[PDB]
Amino acid sequence: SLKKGPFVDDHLMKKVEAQQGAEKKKVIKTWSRRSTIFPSFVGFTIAVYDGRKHVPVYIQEDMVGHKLGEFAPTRTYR
Amino acid sequence: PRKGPVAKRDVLPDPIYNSKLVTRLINRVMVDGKRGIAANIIYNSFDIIKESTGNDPLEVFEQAMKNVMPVLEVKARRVGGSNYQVPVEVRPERRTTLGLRWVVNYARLRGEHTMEERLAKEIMDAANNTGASVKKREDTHKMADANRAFAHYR
Amino acid sequence: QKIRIRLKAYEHRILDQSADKIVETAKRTGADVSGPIPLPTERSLYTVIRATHKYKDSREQFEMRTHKRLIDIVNPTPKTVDALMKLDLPSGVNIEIKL
Amino acid sequence: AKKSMIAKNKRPAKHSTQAYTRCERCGRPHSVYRKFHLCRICFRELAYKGQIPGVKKASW
Amino acid sequence: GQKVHPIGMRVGIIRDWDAKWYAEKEYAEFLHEDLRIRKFIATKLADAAVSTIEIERAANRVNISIHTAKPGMVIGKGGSEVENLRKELNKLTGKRVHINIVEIKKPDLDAKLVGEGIARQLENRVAFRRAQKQAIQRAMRAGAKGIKTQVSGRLNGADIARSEGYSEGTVPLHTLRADIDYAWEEADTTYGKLGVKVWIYRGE
Amino acid sequence: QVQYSGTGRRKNAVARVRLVPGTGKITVNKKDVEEYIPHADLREVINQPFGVTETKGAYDVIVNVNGGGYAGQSGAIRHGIARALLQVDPDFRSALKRAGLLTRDARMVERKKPGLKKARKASQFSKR
RNA sequence: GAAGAACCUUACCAGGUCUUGACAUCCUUUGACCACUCUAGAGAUAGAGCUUUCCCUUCGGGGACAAAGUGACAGGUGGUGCAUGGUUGUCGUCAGCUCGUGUCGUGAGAUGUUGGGUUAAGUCCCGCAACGAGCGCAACCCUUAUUGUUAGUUGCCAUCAUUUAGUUGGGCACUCUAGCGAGACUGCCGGUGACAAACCGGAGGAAGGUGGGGAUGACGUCAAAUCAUCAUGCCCCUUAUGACCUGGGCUACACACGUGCUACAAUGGGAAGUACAACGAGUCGCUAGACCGCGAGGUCAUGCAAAUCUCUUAAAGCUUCUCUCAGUUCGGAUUGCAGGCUGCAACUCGCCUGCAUGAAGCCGGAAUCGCUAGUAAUCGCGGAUCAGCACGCCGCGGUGAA
Ligand SMILES: [Zn+2]
Repeated sequence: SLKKGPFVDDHLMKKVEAQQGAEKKKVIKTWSRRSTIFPSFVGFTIAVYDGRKHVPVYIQEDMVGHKLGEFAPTRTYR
Repeated sequence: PRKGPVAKRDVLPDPIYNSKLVTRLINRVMVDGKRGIAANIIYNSFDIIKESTGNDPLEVFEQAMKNVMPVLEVKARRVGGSNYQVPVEVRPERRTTLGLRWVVNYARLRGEHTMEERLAKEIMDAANNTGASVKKREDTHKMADANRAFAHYR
Repeated sequence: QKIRIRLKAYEHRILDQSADKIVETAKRTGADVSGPIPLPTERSLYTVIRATHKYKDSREQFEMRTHKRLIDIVNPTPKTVDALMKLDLPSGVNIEIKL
Repeated sequence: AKKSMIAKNKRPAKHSTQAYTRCERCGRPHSVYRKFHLCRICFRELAYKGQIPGVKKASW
Repeated sequence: GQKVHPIGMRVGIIRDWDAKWYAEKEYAEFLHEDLRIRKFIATKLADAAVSTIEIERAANRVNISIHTAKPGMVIGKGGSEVENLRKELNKLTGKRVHINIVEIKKPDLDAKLVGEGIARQLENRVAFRRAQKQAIQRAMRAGAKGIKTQVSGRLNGADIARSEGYSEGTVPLHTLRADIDYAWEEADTTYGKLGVKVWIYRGE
Repeated sequence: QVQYSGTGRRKNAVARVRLVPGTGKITVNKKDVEEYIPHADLREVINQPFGVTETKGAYDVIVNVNGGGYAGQSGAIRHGIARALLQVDPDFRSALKRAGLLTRDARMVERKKPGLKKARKASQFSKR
């Protein structure tokens, strides 16, 4: 029941709203699992926390179909 | 089992065809105890008998039991303790048991396409010296009197 | 009419002796009562394993028995109303009046 | 360790899907009745006590 | 360990439930309250050495009833013990409450108290042999038919476990019309955890 | 009016047999043996208390049986039939005793045990 | 074991902080507090707004603190099952094991407990220097196997009225519910059998020889297993083997193995229309009834605190055309698109509908297990904790052999 488009939680959503009005920084130390991606975020960078360390990784040009937690894996197979 | 001879646990007669070897074969073909579909293929098999070259359904089973009949019984058993196999006479309930068993053995896997083609044609075939009931009758007539004399004390 | 009661307790003794007491206080001061019609005694089971650390493969079961009754009174007298409004013991059978 | 965890259910929930259940006298979160507020084996021994009203061993 | 309580095999058959209740939809709160009050019984059990405590419920009067040999060790003398227990129990309950105290009948027979007494001799370095033998002596002086009594564990305050126990008379368990008494106590002064177990026979 | 008592009891299926001396009517809740029961609706299985003693009439029956599959509420009919033919005579009842169909077969499903998966079906056991 | 893992249930890994600490008997103004809102965050929270605010007065007292901070600390989910309890698996419902008294042997001990037949049965007799007794089997507990009294609502309709329909008048005539009953006890007869128990057979009896099942695990064997339910012996952390907050984790895979679920097809494959169960659960939950809706989805709302209403018309059934043995009109592993649901959100790590879809498999070698009858074998429903969740478990209910 998240069919109503955008979903970024509040004390991350105000941070990324402040990112929309300013120039694109990198690191946010947060859950990085819940906030979904939607096309007003093209080109940004928000740190994705795998569980070990946050991964400051750039938000791409064509990401809408998932959330932050696809960049950093949850298993890190090697 | 070990103690003594077990009680016999007999069968019940049909209401329509009024028989029990028939009823034991009804149970021998019946899978999951589903009677009604098996009942329809029973009446259809007797109607394939009765019309296609058929005089009577009791008569066709008597013609079967002419040619079906298990007559002997080899028995691979030791008392002294070695690979010993004795041909012995067949018990009368076991005779009917092996007869209906051969009927289901060759009517089950004859190889004809529709499910009661092979059933109805084999219960036609057992009446007149055909079917694997006759093949196993040849097996019974052949392998007996051969491996007897070493296990002759049984 | 305007008084009929359900009677919930456990075993054979409590429901029928308290039903005898209340029907006797009913038709002692009045009349108009049926019998304490029995009810099918609700039950649901329980399940506990037989170990302290391991062994799902050995359980132990439990049950519940709670018989129920039914007493109708059709348009009573005010003196069995006096028997109703003051006799409210024991609490094994439930103090319970309805429509 | 578990004293903070027993105190965890006494503290109010952060959102809806954080409310969990455990026993009262012990604190086992597995096999805990929501009707009895017991765990399994403590209900077992308290049934051998016969201090629980109702419940008896059954056999039919 | 494979034995089953005959007091659990015959509960609700020849004996009765503690919580003589019927509590539809408000059920486990009062029984965990029963657990709370059961934690509080150490004050009465200090002097009087009670055996059974039976609890019912009025509208608001929490009808509780105990059983012991000494009323003056649990009533005070005119209500000195009783009102202090009312206050300390009202702090547990916040409701009407009524204690009830009944004289015991042959305190020699009380299988909780027999195990309590032999554990009491085990608290202060008394040999188990003469203790359990004088237990069956006073059980013969209690008057019975057959008594088994078992102890298990680190006997003599020592190393790896022993378990032997005395037996006299005649005592079956297969009978359902028996009403045999049973109690597991501690056996612990400074070493781990042990206990005694008793099996008397008296007839139905 | 006239009506004759009868009821049946076997395998989660209770009957209401109600005989009048007639020609043969068998409609459970106004549903015939070919309306209620499907094609395996053997008359001699049902009317075998007629079919082996006092054969056959038949006689008209108001019948009301309910419960379980077709065979189970067919086997629970013969008690009311024996009550109705008993209201004719106990003279035929000695023949019923010698021909059976009176001793109620109590064979129900055996009770399962908590600890297995059926009443007797064990584990598909390995080598060990 | 874990009877329901997105944090949480997590014992583990990464970060941020306190280490009289979030968790214990006193220390201050006793405070009246925690409370609700603001900047921030991932928050422990730092700061704040707010006072968060005195609950008898016999001239006093103490009945109440939120940090604040102190030592006794306090907190251990760290280990030793080989210090342990308690509890549990196994031989195993196997059929045994002892005691008192009298006796034989110098003695340690033996005897009873012994030879026949007889049994689930160390069950019972006949012989026997033993006599007997106790713990054992069994019965006394439950359910089913027929039925009397007692009583009729929502159970159930009988002469009948109501009438689509037990619907409302009437009622307990069927059933039904539960108190007590009665009955089944080798009870009876006949035969075999020393006339001993036992067996064979029959009457009668609903049930015959422990009627079919469940409770019932004797002494002891296995240092079996459990310090993580509980808490103790001993050892140990005790600015951490104590903690709060954000994510992962037990579910990723180079392999081997177990228990299972479904196909490998014409007792089918599809279409159409035609019926019967029981245990439960349901008041903030079963949903009565209404529609859109291929469907996940919503629609306004009634009854239901329970023989009233639902889940629940049970499916497995009938009767009519189809395909003629085909990797297929069997089969759905399979991954993308469009949606939807509980949660607040479902890549991580839930469930469901449509779309793409027909892959393997055409009966499984060596090998083994289970089963002497409503059993095996097959098919539906109910339920345990359950924000949501089962091919799991515990039942019920149908069809029915060798
Ligand atoms: Zn518990």
